[PDB]
Amino acid sequence: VSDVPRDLEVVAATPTSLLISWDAPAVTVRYYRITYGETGGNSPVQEFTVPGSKSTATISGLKPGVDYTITVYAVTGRGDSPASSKPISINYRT
Repeated sequence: VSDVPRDLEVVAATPTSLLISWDAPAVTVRYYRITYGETGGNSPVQEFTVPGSKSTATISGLKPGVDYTITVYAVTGRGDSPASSKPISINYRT
């Protein structure tokens, strides 16, 4: 049943750049929404949607040596029904 959020890990980092990768089942997923922000509360960093076509992603513009909270909102649907998914979030030091 539940199996949209999984395999979320970091492959490596680079000068002002990080590479995160998760999963994408075969169910025609409507779209994905990746949002991230450095712990602070001064202002959210950024977010971006994708047709679930990209299984990986390259994010940059962050600050090395700091806590970072990530949240992936996976929305699926068969046509237009209230098909609500199960979003998830986790904190990690990057």
